[PDB]
Amino acid sequence: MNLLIMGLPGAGKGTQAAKIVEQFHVAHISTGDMFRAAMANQTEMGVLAKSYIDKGELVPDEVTNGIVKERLSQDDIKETGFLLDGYPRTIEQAHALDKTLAELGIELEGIINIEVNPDSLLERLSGRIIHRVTGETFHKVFNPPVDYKEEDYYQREDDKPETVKRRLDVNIAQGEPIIAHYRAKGLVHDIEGNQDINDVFSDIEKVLTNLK
Ligand SMILES: Nc1ncnc2c1ncn2[C@@H]1O[C@H](COP(=O)(O)OP(=O)(O)OP(=O)(O)OP(=O)(O)OP(=O)(O)OC[C@H]2O[C@@H](n3cnc4c(N)ncnc43)[C@H](O)[C@@H]2O)[C@@H](O)[C@H]1O
Ligand SMILES: [Mg+2]
Repeated sequence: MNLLIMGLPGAGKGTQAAKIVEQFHVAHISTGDMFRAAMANQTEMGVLAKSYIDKGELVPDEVTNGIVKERLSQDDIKETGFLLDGYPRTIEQAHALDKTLAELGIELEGIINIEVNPDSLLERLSGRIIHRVTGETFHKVFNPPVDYKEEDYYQREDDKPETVKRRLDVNIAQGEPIIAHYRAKGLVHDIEGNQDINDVFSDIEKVLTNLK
């Protein structure tokens, strides 16, 4: 399956993506994860990305398109399919992506658009805690771990309230035209994101199994 998963910050993309990958073995391509990995290893692009990410701003299109194109061009993608997560994030990236996918013969087959009340997002990101090794995300209220030990968790630097508030403003402005772009193509599946995590997934699982 050639898939995009989309949604505002905190809408549950990563949470759902982890469940999707566990069942379908599509390649999870998360620009967020790619940036944070680079940042942790202090690579050149990581140092660049940090500058934008810590302020809740978009990393420039040029670098972003490049790292996604690089991953999409690998030899596994055509056979296994992929799940693009957090990209495209501007209409410019959408246009760039579409041309690349057509060239590689891996055109999108579906968009999973997770719709969530934006009034819920500040609390979702404020209460987020992340397991170190896996990067599995939890929520101190809505999705807490069974036995919390501090050595296994941390908080994302961009989950500070002021950064979250900036991230929401930036992505609310860019988001609508991208959804419209793919809705026009008949590829969008709107998901009720205002449910329990497992209910959101069961909805997504039904959509994905009904593809092809
Ligand atoms: N293409 C691009 N172009 C330019 N720049 C780019 C870029 N891509 C990335 N960047 C840069 O990198 C930065 C970060 O990108 P990125 O990592 O992609 O941030 P994001 O897009 O905002 O996504 P998030 O990880 O913040 O939210 P999520 O939907 O995955 O939430 P989660 O599932 O963990 O869940 C959130 C929390 O809510 C909880 N939760 C999940 N589901 C539910 C539920 N159903 N009910 C209650 N709580 C829930 C979770 O437990 C968790 O605590 C960007 O700000 C940008 O600077
Ligand atoms: Mg995520």
